[PDB]
Amino acid sequence: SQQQIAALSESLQATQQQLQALQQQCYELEKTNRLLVSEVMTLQKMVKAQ
Amino acid sequence: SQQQIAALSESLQATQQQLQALQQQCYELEKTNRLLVSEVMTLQKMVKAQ
Amino acid sequence: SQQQIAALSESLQATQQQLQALQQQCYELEKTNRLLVSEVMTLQKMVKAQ
Amino acid sequence: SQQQIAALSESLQATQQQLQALQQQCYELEKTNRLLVSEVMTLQKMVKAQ
Repeated sequence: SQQQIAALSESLQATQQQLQALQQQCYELEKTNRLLVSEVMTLQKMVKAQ
Repeated sequence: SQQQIAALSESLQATQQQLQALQQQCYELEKTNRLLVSEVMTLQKMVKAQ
Repeated sequence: SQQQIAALSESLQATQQQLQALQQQCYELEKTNRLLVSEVMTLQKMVKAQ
Repeated sequence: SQQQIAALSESLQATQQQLQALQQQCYELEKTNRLLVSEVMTLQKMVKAQ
């Protein structure tokens, strides 16, 4: 049983650690993208105002 | 069987690799969009001077 | 034990939920950025008319 | 053994199906983002040219 179930458990833990790093990276993308949207929409208002 | 457990563990390693590729995609998109924010800030400056 | 295997299976269900949340984040970002393309095309039209 | 190993296998298959849908969704984001970058950089050239 436990040879393979312990290595499988370890594999799942590693997968979960990778998932957390993916979550964190894509969160940074979302945060940057918010800024991009704001600055593009400001640029739109600026061009409209002239 | 132990063979079945081993197959599952190996399965999870490929999953980890695919998570890593997604993490790299979020990384690249974040850097691209952060640079684009800078371009848009330069665009705002250009428009204001005109 | 069977308990150990069950714990791993339940573990994978939470993983699926976290993958779904990432999928939703990519979905939202794609829609936002596709709309932003449209805004930028309108910006190009504004600038060309000026 | 196989009660729990079969449900764990099924759980992993479901997780993999979700991973594929995540990959596909984030690919669409990347494709849209390419267009956004191009159109912002065109807008930059247009503003520079006037």
